[PDB]
Amino acid sequence: MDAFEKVRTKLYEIINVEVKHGGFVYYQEGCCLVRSKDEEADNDNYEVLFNLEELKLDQPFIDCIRVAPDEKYVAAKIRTEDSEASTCVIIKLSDQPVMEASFPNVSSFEWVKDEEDEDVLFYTFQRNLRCHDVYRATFGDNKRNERFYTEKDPSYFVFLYLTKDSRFLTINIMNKTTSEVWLIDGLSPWDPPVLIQKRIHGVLYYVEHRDDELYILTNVGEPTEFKLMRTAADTPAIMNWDLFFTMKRNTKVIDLDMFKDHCVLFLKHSNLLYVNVIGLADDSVRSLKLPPWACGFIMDTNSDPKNCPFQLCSPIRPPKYYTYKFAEGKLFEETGHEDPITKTSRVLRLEAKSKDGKLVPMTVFHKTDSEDLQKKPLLVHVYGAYGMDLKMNFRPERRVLVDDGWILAYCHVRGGGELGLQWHADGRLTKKLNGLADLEACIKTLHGQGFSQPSLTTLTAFSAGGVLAGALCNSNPELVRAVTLEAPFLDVLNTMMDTTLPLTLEELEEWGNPSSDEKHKNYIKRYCPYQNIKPQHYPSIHITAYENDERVPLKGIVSYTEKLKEAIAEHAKDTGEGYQTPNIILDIQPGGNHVIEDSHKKITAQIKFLYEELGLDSTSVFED
Repeated sequence: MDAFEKVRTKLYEIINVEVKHGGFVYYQEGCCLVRSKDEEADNDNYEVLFNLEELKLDQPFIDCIRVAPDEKYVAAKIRTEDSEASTCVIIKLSDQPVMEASFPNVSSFEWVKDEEDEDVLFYTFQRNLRCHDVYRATFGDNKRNERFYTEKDPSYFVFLYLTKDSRFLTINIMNKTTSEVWLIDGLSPWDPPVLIQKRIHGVLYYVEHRDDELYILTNVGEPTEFKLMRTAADTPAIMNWDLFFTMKRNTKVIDLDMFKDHCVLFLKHSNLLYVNVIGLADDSVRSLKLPPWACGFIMDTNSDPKNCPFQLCSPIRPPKYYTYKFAEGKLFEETGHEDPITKTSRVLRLEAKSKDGKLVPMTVFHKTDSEDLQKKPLLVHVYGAYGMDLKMNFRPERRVLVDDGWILAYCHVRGGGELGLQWHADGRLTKKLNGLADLEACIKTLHGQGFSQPSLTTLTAFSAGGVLAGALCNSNPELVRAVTLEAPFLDVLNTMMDTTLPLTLEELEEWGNPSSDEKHKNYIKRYCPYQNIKPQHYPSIHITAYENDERVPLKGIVSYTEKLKEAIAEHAKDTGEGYQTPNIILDIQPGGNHVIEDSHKKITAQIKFLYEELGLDSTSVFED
């Protein structure tokens, strides 16, 4: 399971942390862990549990909260900004909440309802970035900790997960391609763990339990195909797994909600998304009727044993709440609370014809009442690397564009994982030219199909997406008028061969090692924007660069801006007489973005830059 909801959550702007357990809602209200009633009376009525200063950290916030079944203790992950370490703090919930422990560097942790009626904490951390340990901490008779597992492979992550029925605690040793799951008896955690199946290189599997039967999500036999399997808890060996549900090729399992008698499975195939309820005992398999305007889920990894809440969203419509009303027959729209985004939107799944003849899916969607004769500005998105899908979350800075007539395009080029591993195998450093072979063809297919013209075509990118952005500026700059870049990545070769002190763990497997390979010099020099900067006419650029960033060198892009200005000046000096030099802006912003306001006002700086290079008046009336 590649981008699974439990995997990606343990794999821009801050997110809230709000765990509801036992009639109380745990969160921080001013760097101070509190607990309020199930439905808050006032925004000020809450019980103070732990103040975050008592750790002497800089800008600490809650990462996740896990509550003991007895509620006698609460574990919280304290993680700060502009740092790398964290701390899992444990507070005793008595008539005077006090801290009794604080373990650092803890990745994941879960509580275990113990047969001896004692809250048992399981947690995991790395010893000198070398390998993971799993301990057991109790706080009643002060049994201290107990290492009972030690994964010895540094290349393997280790995360804990509790089955919804709390029957088993899964110790999940994981790799990008290989996994291995152990089981802790939820009815006696002190028993040694049980290995389900020794890892098999290439075989991923994730284990959920229901009623004495282990339901196992795996791609055994074929990595491109995922599938659900069952086995008895007494016989969990791989030779005892029977197929139970078959998924299409290259589907993306993005969540699995196990229930007392069925199993809900949230999937994504191509750009289409599906959810279907699978009967455990019976053969019930019904695929729910999804609305066409939806382009992505918003999952909440907390659910009751008889209802399946989920949430649909697109880059234009705010998230809409849903639930498989289990005992009934699935409700949807909460009350009548709905936005008329659908009244005029045009969510269109389209395909592009790349130069090497492969269908490239791209999602375009705009107002339908917009008269057809005129053409409105087009803003396309791209990433096409790391196997990541292009994010379809709701962005308020995009609704205001479509409301003003804009045309939005989401180009899911190769390098991403929309069409599976096959899509990600292509568009990597050895074949990144395919990423351009799709991004260029996507824009051309839009123009050929009469959507917008290069005078009104723009694009935005982000970090790794800036590679295909700057390359297109040196490949075919006649297709774009303006470009906005957010912490972009331009001189890939002058960052990698210049191996002063870059960690570069996964970047080698994505962008090949150029400092010790000839083939990893020729091909990377073909598309690296810094190496194909030729003095020509360019689109306008607005870079909202962050000074404090380790994935993006400030030198690597500040040097790109000046070299870009020297290149256009040489092209200017050649034909400097009405050439109209493009405006190139670099808005250096210090530190990671602290509040929602600064990022949402750099939004305004990006939108105003686009409306300047096109001159489309100004419609910036909106909330935040």
